[PDB]
Amino acid sequence: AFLTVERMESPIDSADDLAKQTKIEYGAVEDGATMTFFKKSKISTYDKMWA
Amino acid sequence: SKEASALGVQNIGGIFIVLAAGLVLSVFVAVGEFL
Repeated sequence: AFLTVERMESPIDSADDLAKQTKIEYGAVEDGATMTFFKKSKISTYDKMWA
Repeated sequence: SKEASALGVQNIGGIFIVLAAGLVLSVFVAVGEFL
């Protein structure tokens, strides 16, 4: 179980892998052209990022 | 996503009871073996 927990998460966590996971915290300037493209322009993983 | 919990006493507690029951049954049947 420990090994599956540590391996199901993506160690390289490239782009879309960050959307599904929630353990790692992430963010940027609030509405500083970062999530302005994410509130609109619905893209699946980008929509998860906006959410 | 938080599941890194070991097999603690809550996870496994009845093993002590079953081993104690086995021990007491073993001695209770061994004392009658001599008779």
